[PDB]
Amino acid sequence: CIGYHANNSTEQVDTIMEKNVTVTHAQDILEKKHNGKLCDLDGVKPLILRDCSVAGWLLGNPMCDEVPEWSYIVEKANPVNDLCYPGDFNDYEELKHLLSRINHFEKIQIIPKSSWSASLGVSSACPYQGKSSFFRNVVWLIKKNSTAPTIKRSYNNTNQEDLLVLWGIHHPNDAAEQTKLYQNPTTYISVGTSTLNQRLVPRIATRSKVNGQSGRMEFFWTILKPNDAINFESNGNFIAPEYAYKIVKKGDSTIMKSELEYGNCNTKCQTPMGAINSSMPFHNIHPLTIGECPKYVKSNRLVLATGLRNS
Amino acid sequence: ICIGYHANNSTEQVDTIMEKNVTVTHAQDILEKKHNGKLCDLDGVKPLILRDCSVAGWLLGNPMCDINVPEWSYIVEKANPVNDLCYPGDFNDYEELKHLLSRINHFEKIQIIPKSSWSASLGVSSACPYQGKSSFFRNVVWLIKKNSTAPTIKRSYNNTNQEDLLVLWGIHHPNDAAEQTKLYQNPTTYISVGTSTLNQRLVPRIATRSKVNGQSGRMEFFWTILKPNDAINFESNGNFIAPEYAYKIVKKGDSTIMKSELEYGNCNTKCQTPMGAINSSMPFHNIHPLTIGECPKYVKSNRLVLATGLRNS
Amino acid sequence: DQICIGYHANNSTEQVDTIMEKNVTVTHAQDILEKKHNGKLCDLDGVKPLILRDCSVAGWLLGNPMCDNVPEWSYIVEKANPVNDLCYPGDFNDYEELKHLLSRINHFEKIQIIPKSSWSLGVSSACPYQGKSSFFRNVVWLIKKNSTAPTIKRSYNNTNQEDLLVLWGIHHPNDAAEQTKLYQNPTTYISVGTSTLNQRLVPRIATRSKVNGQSGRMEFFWTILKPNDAINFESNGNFIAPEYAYKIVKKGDSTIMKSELEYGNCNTKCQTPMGAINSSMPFHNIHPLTIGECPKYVKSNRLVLATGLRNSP
Amino acid sequence: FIEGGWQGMVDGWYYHHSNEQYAADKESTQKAIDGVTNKVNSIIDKMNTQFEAVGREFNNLERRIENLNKKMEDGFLDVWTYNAELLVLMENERTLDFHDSNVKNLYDKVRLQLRDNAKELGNGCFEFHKCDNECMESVRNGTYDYPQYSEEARLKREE
Amino acid sequence: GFIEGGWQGMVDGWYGYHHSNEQADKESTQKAIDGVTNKVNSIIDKMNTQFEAVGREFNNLERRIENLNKKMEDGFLDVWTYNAELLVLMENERTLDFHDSNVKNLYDKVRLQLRDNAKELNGCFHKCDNECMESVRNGTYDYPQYSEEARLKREE
Amino acid sequence: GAIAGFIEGGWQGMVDGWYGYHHSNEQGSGYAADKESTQKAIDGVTNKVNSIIDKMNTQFEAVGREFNNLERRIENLNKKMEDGFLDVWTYNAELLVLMENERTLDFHDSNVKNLYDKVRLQLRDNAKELGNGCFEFYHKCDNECMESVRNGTYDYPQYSEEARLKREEI
Ligand SMILES: *[C@@H]1O[C@H](CO)[C@@H](O[C@@H]2O[C@H](CO)[C@@H](O[C@@H]3O[C@H](CO)[C@@H](O)[C@H](O)[C@@H]3O)[C@H](O)[C@H]2NC(C)=O)[C@H](O)[C@H]1NC(C)=O
Ligand SMILES: *[C@@H]1O[C@H](CO)[C@@H](O[C@@H]2O[C@H](CO)[C@@H](O)[C@H](O)[C@H]2NC(C)=O)[C@H](O)[C@H]1NC(C)=O
Ligand SMILES: *[C@@H]1O[C@H](CO)[C@@H](O[C@@H]2O[C@H](CO)[C@@H](O)[C@H](O)[C@H]2NC(C)=O)[C@H](O)[C@H]1NC(C)=O
Ligand SMILES: *[C@@H]1O[C@H](CO)[C@@H](O[C@@H]2O[C@H](CO)[C@@H](O)[C@H](O)[C@H]2NC(C)=O)[C@H](O)[C@H]1NC(C)=O
Ligand SMILES: *[C@@H]1O[C@H](CO)[C@@H](O)[C@H](O)[C@H]1NC(C)=O
Ligand SMILES: *[C@@H]1O[C@H](CO)[C@@H](O)[C@H](O)[C@H]1NC(C)=O
Repeated sequence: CIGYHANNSTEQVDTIMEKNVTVTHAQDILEKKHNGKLCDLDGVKPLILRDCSVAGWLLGNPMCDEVPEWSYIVEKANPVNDLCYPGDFNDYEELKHLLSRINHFEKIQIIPKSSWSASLGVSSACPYQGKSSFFRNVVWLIKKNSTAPTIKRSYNNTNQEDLLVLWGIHHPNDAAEQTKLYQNPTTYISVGTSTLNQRLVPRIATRSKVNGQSGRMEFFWTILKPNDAINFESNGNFIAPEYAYKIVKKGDSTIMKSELEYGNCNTKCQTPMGAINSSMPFHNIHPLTIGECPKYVKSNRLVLATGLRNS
Repeated sequence: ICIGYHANNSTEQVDTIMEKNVTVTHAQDILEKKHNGKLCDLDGVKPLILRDCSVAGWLLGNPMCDINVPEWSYIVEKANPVNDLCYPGDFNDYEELKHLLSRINHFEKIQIIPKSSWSASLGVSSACPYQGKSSFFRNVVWLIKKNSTAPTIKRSYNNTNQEDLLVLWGIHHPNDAAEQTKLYQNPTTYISVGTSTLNQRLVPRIATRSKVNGQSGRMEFFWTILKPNDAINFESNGNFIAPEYAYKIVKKGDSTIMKSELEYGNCNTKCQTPMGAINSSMPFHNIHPLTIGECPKYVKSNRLVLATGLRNS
Repeated sequence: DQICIGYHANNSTEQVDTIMEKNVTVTHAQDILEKKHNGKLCDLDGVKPLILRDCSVAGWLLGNPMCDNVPEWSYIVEKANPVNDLCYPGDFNDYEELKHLLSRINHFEKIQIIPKSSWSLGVSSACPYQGKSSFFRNVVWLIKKNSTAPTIKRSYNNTNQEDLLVLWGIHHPNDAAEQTKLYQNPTTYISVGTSTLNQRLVPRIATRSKVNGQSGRMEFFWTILKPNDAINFESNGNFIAPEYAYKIVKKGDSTIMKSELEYGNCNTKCQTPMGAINSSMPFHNIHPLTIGECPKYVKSNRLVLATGLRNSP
Repeated sequence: FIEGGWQGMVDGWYYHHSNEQYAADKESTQKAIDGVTNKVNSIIDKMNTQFEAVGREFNNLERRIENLNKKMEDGFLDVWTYNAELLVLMENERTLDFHDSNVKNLYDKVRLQLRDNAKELGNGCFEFHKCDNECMESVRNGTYDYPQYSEEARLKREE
Repeated sequence: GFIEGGWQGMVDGWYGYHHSNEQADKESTQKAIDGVTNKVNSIIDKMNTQFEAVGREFNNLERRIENLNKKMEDGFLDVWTYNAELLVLMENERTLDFHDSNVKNLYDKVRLQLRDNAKELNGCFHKCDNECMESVRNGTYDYPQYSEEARLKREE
Repeated sequence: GAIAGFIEGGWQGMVDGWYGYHHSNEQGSGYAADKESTQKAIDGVTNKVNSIIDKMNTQFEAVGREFNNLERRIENLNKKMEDGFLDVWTYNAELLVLMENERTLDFHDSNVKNLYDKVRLQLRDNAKELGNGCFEFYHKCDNECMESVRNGTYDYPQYSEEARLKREEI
């Protein structure tokens, strides 16, 4: 006699012409398993913000605590500590994308608080030590001696790397609040760079209180080339920089939204439900992945028939 | 005993990766090619159709544009609507506003601040004639000065409704500096609109322009979505086009703006095409690229016939 | 007497791969993956490409003294880093949209609309022509004449049959001293008019870094003047005015190409920054950035079918 | 070897007997109809359809983004058109070769049934001993008994 | 086809012989394992090309681009699902037909060896011992040896 | 499965076509390829290569990087679909080659056995299945006799008695 193998096999596969078939041995090509925790991407730990936005951690929000390299960034769905003093960030998403993967990141003091001496400024909206405070990395310039003058200061990048500068303007609630803070009625901020040429003006408008504050503060940013110089000149609505960040950019990634927490591991593929360790060509874990991953498919079973049919 | 296979008087032909033109017993085409040439609903939801009006002309109270549809799946406007802004101007973030309104679960116009409380005097132009006698946009008010000066208008609307509320307002850009003093006494003017989200201050731009609808001056419009418990604050010196009506909005899905010249027919479909809807279980079609809804995949081919029976000679 | 049945066999070395068997020797095999290119830029459908050897689109569009006539092109090529961009530093508003619109042009013709004699004129050493400082050729730098800067009001009307592309700019001096020296009035405005366009530009006096020995800036703008529409200029005194325009006819679109190679009198259907492609094949692996009707880009080295039977030599 | 097929056979897709006294095989045809029904059904039902909206929503100063939406609409068209065309050509060959298979598998279902009790003529036909209409239902059933008619074949073969 | 059910008692390999005497074919089994293992690997390895991926980064006033990103993401999920599901359905049948051909070709590899020395009976075929059935497996079986022994018991 | 089967080797001396016969006669020994089967297969494989190339649709695309530094999110979006389409096309083409390479080599296996059965069914007991894909005639057969095995016009009852008698000689 001439025959073929047969065993007690329960795995079932499907044929383009047969609905339901039993088979000796079957192999699955659809990865359905994850480890449920974040890992490193190609051996690089990611930058995780527990309850902090990219703007809250970049600026000096006291709620967030004070790493030179990360493959990607994780922040919660809605971080509870964005801007303690309400406002908006200009080109915030392009800045986030720019910072999603950084090879070298280092905070540097460029123009200390000592050099700003118009006086500083503080609000109860940003509590640091139970007492009213402001952002750690930027300074709020308020008039001193009841006379606001012109503030002219410049910084020149002397480092071998690019550095990122942040600054902003304060939009007071009414015309009276400005004169109290900034004696000049009409006021400007002029920032100068070989690339950048902008001039900011406050916009007095009645607004609703956010975090007990009706005024707003709007931030801007540029990249200062290794031998260029940035020039500030303000009649007195200035939120001036005190710290900067040396940046070495070698690759790009994205910002990841996940409520998970870190586990000491490593992976080639990341998922907000946990990293993946698979060489298979397909998966149905999540669409939002970072790194080299299998292709996302909407299916439950992708099983081939390695052995002959058995009944 | 002989053994043979079937054969019938069939001229239907299919093609094969190694043979072409095979006369076959039975054939089935999986490429959809037929459409009913009329606008149908979407899963039981009617569409918002504008015969000769654009979204900007329909949203603002353009006198020519007509219609309280509380729910729609998508929006149809013809190729070049003839009723946009009766007074020439621009609409800020106009395309993003249209994409938002393409699918709205609930729509209801609300009066926020009436014309009586703004008694500055109301403004009217010949560019927006209602019935030969000149009028203006019916949903917004053109605030022109009264007597000798333009006293600062301070008006705010705290939203107390349960839904998100869409506000529209605008600024008038006069032709020359002489026209502004005539309409708004102050030469330097501003419009400040405040919101927990929005922080805006407008300044008119005086420039010599060509006549459009007999008008050299322009009017630029803006918009925000006022959150349920939020308040919007208006403070203007003149050049102000003030909101009289707003819209409560419930947002539950997205769609697109469709370009088609057809009109509505009492039918229902799962896939819509600017040349007519489709009722197909097929996996492929070749009608039109611009489709809305769950549709077969668009393919450039005329015949996609599988072979179901054995070949015939 | 005997009869034997067999198959062909020849001295063949070409191999193919089977989904179940690897490295199978074959009688005859054909390749369907294009790996060949000729290494020189060509035309697309016989229409030449606009090639700028050492100039950017803005440097060539404006009258850069360092930049060196073509009425029609299919696409544009520029080097990786042109050394003749803007001699006097500055920006170009909507520069990428302007480049994409000029990528494929049906008709292109420089036209004088408002000559130098009608407009006094300014020069800077950042734009050298022949040792002596010069300026952009297609635009005019308006400096104050007789120490007092008055208002300029000049309107040109498009009388040609095609759309024409107007260019203009504004000058941002370093400090308030350089303005008064060049432009007498302390506060300046520039207003440009069109049935579509309404803008009013105010210079930005700010301390900046030297670029080509220049801390000042010049920022350029552009619109498309519809056939019977006219453009109107009104400037306080920071004006960089157009002297030449460009009649354009827009019928197709391509992209801006980056390569260091030059032209040869050849033709092709598909273009590549490493050399054209003459292929009927369905796939290729030359370069991702392609222009034209091309095969699909594939990351592989071999796509060889088996045209003959398996051979054992 | 079976040329032209039987046009007088309408009972189904797949015996013909010239006896002294067409009946299609019910099992081999219905199992074939089940398969081809499953192929067309699996080709259609495996498609995944989602709600999508296409509208050309970008203005004249957003043409670069408009060109990007073009390149992907054009990319997906080229993918589906090439896949749908080649899938038909590949599966149509499989279907017709599958029918050549079912015809031959039935030819061997009868050939191995009656071995040295008949002669392979060459048109898909055999010539038997004698066999009646109730004997050929036994050939169709699969219930054909070899040892009953073995001696009659061994004797009429030496003639 | 003819050989029904297979053998539960065969553990040597996939294709094999059964001998009922008075006292598996690894060649066909080895070629089959190499062919199917190559099919699984190529379905996994020919798609090995993979690069970086990202998520979503568009604000509320950039929802048209967000919808464009949705169009391409949902478009590729539709392509990869339809290809993979059909690739599995198509290659599974070709795998089952591949086993049908191997068994019948192994049936003819024995059928061509002995012609009139035996009677075609279920895929089962003089006296033959345990050393005699090495010749059936190897492909090295001798026909003229037992020719007359069959010619004489055939006419009995 | 005949190529890897009983007809182990391919006749390296046959150039007329792909599939053919070889006759050993006292009058001569030579090859003669079956042009009917070869031309059906030569047209058959060419139909497959052409349909792979012709069913492709190309509609002109201009692929270039036109986004600046403050548009890197859109730049990454274009990258996702550029890289996504390279993955779709590379995988489909590589597997299409492998799948159709097998269907070509098995198309040659089937054409050989169908032609082997074409001769086997034609002459039944007038020859013996040797096992090499060859048949040895029970009767004598000259050069003109072997048109009929090639043509298909072979008369079995002509030489049957010569086969029935030269077989009982034992
Ligand atoms: C927009 O309109 C809403 C409706 O009035 C305003 O919300 C209300 O604000 C007042 C004062 O800020 C709240 O008053 C209080 O209730 C709490 C208990 O819940 C009590 O402790 C306080 O003494 C006071 O009586 C009121 O609850 C609140 N309503 C809601 C629904 O939150 C809102 O302030 C207006 N927005 C602005 C900025 O004008
Ligand atoms: C397949 O055969 C058909 C006819 O045998 C060819 O098509 C005809 O084409 C002409 C020109 O368009 C039409 O007028 C006829 O109506 C068509 N007849 C039919 C029945 O199709 C077709 O070109 C052939 N295909 C190939 C690839 O050769
Ligand atoms: C930024 O700082 C660098 C360092 O001094 C300045 O670069 C110098 O520029 C002068 C004149 O252009 C040269 O003579 C020096 O050789 C330069 N030094 C180096 C190290 O290159 C630069 O000018 C400063 N930038 C600005 C605009 O102030
Ligand atoms: C641009 O020039 C054209 C040609 O003079 C002007 O078009 C004409 O306007 C006059 C008076 O308004 C009419 O009598 C002509 O019939 C118009 N010609 C056409 C072809 O329509 C046009 O008005 C000028 N444009 C501007 C903005 O001044
Ligand atoms: C296949 O059979 C299993 C049990 O026999 C059942 O769960 C499943 O629904 C069947 N599939 C189909 C499509 O009938
Ligand atoms: C196939 O052949 C190529 C060269 O002939 C060689 O690189 C490769 O290693 C071979 N593969 C195997 C599995 O032998």
